[PDB]
Amino acid sequence: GHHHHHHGSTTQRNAQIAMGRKKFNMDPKKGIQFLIENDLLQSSPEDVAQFLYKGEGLNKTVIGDYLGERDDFNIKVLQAFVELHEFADLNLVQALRQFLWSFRLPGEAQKIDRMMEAFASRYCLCNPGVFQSTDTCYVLSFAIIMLNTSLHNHNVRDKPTAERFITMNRGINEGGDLPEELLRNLYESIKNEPFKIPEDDGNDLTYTFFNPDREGWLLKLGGRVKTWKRRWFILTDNCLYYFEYTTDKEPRGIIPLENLSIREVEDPRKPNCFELYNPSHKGQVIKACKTEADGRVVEGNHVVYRISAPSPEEKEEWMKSIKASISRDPFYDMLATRKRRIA
Ligand SMILES: O=P(O)(O)O[C@H]1[C@H](O)[C@@H](OP(=O)(O)O)[C@H](OP(=O)(O)O)[C@@H](OP(=O)(O)O)[C@H]1O
Repeated sequence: GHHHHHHGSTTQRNAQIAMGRKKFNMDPKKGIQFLIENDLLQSSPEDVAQFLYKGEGLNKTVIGDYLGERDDFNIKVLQAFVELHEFADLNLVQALRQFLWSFRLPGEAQKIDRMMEAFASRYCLCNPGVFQSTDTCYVLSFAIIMLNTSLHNHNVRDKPTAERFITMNRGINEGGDLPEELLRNLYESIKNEPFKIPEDDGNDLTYTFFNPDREGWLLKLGGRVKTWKRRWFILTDNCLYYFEYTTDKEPRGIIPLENLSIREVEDPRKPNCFELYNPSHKGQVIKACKTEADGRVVEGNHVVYRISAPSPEEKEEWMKSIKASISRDPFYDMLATRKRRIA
């Protein structure tokens, strides 16, 4: 007696949906074009952003690849993508948890930078007055990511305390300090729960963001006067600093590593030696500054800096660290630059 509906066949539409997804996961530009041509997606940056944000059956690494691109359209998609995230009334860790669920960070430094700039800008708009600049937010985001790696990756031996995390971030708020309890809250959140990463392979940027800076006591040979001195070395931002005491703010000397190279060397008396030298200008004095006993700062007089380590293992470690510093890392450098514009 009762009438019944006419139900339409859904075979072809579901097939197109599935086809579009399959295509996207192999090539995001081509999948998006297929869906648009098949009237399953609208062509605006906002519409593409909603599609990626929902991400139904979409590979999150592929989403990140597409959003990071320099194309005018992709830049617009990215901004609309970040706008679909609500960061209001969330702290920076909580906002990062949310954002990092939606895609997987690409490998290329310029792509990461575009995405994290877009995130930081959005966070600051959602939470005005928390950070004095977008730069502050961006840098702290990477401090949080590095903390996640330090705490949760077993390859990092020395786990930072809350107090280390707080002091590491001194000056980040455009020259001033962020609230102690805010930094503590961020630290505690990460300590309690690592970033949960979708489709995690165990090699995500958030788990492998290591700190390459180093410190330690070594014995160094003098310039004009050939005496060996025990000095506290710090390697950071492609420069080798050395100090009389670990507690000094004023270094005994500063050796920019730009244009230098390092080689293992035999010494008649000291074991485990290496040398900094300028490979392009043989015999040339290395640009450096140091302090004299009278308190003057003067140019260094070294053609080479010969340095003795207490073990072959430590020599190897320092050489590796110094070589890595010289070859540089584009993203480390980009962070360095933002930190300089903060200060
Ligand atoms: O301490 P004495 O025996 O007087 O000898 C000093 C030290 O070796 C200095 O090392 P440090 O600065 O670590 O104390 C060195 O400066 P460098 O740091 O430039 O190697 C001086 O080189 P010259 O200034 O080039 O002579 C050298 O005269």
